[PDB]
Amino acid sequence: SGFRKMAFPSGKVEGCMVQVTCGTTTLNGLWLDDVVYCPRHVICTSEDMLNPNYEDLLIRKSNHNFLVQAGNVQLRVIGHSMQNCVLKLKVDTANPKTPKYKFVRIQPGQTFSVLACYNGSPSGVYQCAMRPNFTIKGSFLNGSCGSVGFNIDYDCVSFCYMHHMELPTGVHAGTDLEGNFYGPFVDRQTAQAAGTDTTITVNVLAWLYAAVINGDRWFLNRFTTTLNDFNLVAMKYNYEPLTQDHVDILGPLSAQTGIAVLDMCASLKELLQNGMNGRTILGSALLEDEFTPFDVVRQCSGV
Amino acid sequence: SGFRKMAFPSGKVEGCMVQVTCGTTTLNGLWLDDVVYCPRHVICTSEDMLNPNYEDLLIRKSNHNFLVQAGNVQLRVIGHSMQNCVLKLKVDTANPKTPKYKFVRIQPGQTFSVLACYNGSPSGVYQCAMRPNFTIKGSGSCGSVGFNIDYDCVSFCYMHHMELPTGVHAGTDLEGNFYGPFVDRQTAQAAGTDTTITVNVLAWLYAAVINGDRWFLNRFTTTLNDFNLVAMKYNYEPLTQDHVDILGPLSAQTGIAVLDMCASLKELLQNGMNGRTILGSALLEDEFTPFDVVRQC
Ligand SMILES: O=c1c(O)c(-c2cc(O)c(O)c(O)c2)oc2cc(O)ccc12
Ligand SMILES: O=c1c(O)c(-c2cc(O)c(O)c(O)c2)oc2cc(O)ccc12
Repeated sequence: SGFRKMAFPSGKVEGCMVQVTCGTTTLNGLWLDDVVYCPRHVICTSEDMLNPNYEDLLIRKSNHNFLVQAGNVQLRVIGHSMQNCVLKLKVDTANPKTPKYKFVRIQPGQTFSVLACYNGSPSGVYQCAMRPNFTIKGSFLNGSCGSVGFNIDYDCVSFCYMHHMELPTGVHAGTDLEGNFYGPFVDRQTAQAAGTDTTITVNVLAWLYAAVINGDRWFLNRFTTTLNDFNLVAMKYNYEPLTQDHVDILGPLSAQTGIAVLDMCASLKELLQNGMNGRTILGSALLEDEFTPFDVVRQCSGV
Repeated sequence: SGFRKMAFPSGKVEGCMVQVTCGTTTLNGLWLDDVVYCPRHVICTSEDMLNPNYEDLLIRKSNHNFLVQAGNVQLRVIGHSMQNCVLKLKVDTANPKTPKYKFVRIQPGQTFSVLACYNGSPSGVYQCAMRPNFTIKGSGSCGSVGFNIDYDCVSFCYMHHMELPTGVHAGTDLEGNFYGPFVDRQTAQAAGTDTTITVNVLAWLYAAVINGDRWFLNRFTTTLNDFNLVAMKYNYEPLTQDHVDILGPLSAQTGIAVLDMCASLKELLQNGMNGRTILGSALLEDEFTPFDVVRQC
């Protein structure tokens, strides 16, 4: 009963967080097996930030120029390598707390948990979505770079996000764990445009299904709609187009509530065109798009 | 920057969660030192739920009637005791993962993180407030615990026992005392009229200012009493001087008098937000304490 925006249990990731210092810059790194991963801008000074040449900057660094601390333990750096926008520090000790893990790149609209850390130490954990424009609206103070986002299958941690920077708009941008940025962003201190953001339609629909599961049925109409009529409305209201793939993954929720996806779309259409008139759904006067269909099913019997 | 409803890192609590089975009822337990804590209704059968006599029910149980499994291993129960509404199952093995910990009873309006578990295993973690009526709007789960973390010490403040017929959740501290007027019986039970946690809304408005959302601010002022008259009308907790005092550090960092923020909240209550949002929400948010805002900002 009830419905919460829940994050993954963070213990498997807490045991991987280390502190990485180079020059005067300190940030968070991810220690898995015998490799520590961190944003490459750890090698930049305040005078490099405008247009750094990372290859030239890295060439002036040696293994002993990187201090990696795991709790009260210094790790010995026995090698360094740059892969896209992340730095990989080879250390002489494998992490005894290495969970089973994968590196994954996620699609826009997918969700993950973020373990916000500061100089190697966890501060908190929260659940968020990769925006359609490849940014995230997180909580990252100065010193948070290197904090990672993740999902957990059962005992396996799929790392999907590493935080690099806050854009001038206040939203956050980062890479997968191979150093490839989500979206058009580069790790330089220049103004950079994020694309026009949209609402994740399939997530709103999943969350309306969650509302029905919890008794909030007031928004349900028996009006119906075609997929393409709905998408015309979605475009007007800056919602992501709804595809058959989205309809397919909403299947299990359609079955449980006995509500055809297109009937739920017609009810969402009414919400988009008429508003909520001061009523709420699952305690919100706004339409929530940070629950995937999987998240909703998962909360209804998880672990 | 940015502002999220963040939960505490849950690792120190994950290592304390075990599975407790008695009869045919299985639920979550908390394993600290050589004691496993769990709701006492684990000893009830489906025929006892309506009006159990827990002393009589426990008297018919022995140590071998409690199955405590920590991951892949059974723990040996070498004694049992009932303290108010929780069982303490003495075991022959101290939890090697016991964090530094305290048991704390919290006040209404204070916040904590919940590690929602099912039959001993974590499902997720979320941040919530103890409602003024002592219920919790949260999400096999009985025995999951709520907690705060100071630095390396876990203050356990909550254990989940039951869902009320309204769907809200109720539970105890770790000495087994219920928050609120509730009893661990399967009967209809009223929770009091809930109110909004005023001092938390004010803290969150400070967080909004810190993150750039200043649009609700005015130089219109108010007394503590003029404000509280408004607060009562909109089902808001009355604002005390203690509340004004703990909002001090936020007032000092932002340059906004507490009463100025109160007057700004007064206008929000009387006029609504008129379709505008604060920190991405169209409703006034009351699950951040002044401390929560300060530690996150
Ligand atoms: O937004 C940025 C940022 O937060 C940091 C950062 C993060 C940390 O955690 C640190 O410790 C630190 O020194 C710097 O570096 C950047 C470098 C760029 O080239 C562009 C943008 C950023
Ligand atoms: O709401 C209640 C509830 O959820 C459970 C419960 C929880 C679990 O996690 C279990 O595994 C389990 O068997 C039972 O027991 C109750 C017992 C009462 O006397 C009154 C209310 C509840």
